[PDB]
Amino acid sequence: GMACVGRTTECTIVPANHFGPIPGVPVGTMWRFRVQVSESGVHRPHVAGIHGRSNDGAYSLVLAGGYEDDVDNGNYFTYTGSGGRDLSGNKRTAGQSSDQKLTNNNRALALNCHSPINEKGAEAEDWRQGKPVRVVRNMKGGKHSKYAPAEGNRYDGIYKVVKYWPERGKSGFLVWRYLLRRDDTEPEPWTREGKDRTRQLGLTMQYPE
DNA sequence: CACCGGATAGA
DNA sequence: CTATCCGGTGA
Repeated sequence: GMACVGRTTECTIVPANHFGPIPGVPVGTMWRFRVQVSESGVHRPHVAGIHGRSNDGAYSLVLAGGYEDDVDNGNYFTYTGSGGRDLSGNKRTAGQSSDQKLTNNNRALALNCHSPINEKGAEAEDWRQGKPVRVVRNMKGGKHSKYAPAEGNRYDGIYKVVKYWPERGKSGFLVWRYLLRRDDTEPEPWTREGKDRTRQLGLTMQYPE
């Protein structure tokens, strides 16, 4: 029975709208379930792929399979916006049935790219100067990405939005697409250096209390 | 494999 | 107060 559980605690360490790493939660951290990832402060939303405010930016996101148009390339990846979906019947997921829009989190994520928001898409010159995004990789990502962890969720660090643009997805409907490049001072956790570090810090899968 | 709570933002 | 939702089940 994790399908309906809520949080026990919460991150206060830093606020809901903190951009960047949660201090002393290092790259390689593991959580069995999404609720634990919320409690860490690394990705507050329970279910949603993106955490963001549409007038400020996106703080984090999760690569979980979920969306056929995501492409995961490790040190970079193309992420899909949310929405364009009929969730009637109190559903949480479905295949695309309408065009996505530059609103809400899709818009939030756009704001992270170092370039004025633009309805047709934009790219950053100094991408590194755009706002940071904490990236979490989940195991359901592994049907198609070889970077996804075997089990649960993993903090892989800060990436940044190099570019964003709209185009039709596999479904035929418009999707918002986001190129993210890693900008983190610490090794990727699927790397030997990262695996040593994970071990060297005693990181282990965090299961529910 | 139909559909539940809960966490958040935005109105 | 209401809409959204890359989860996670019991079966």
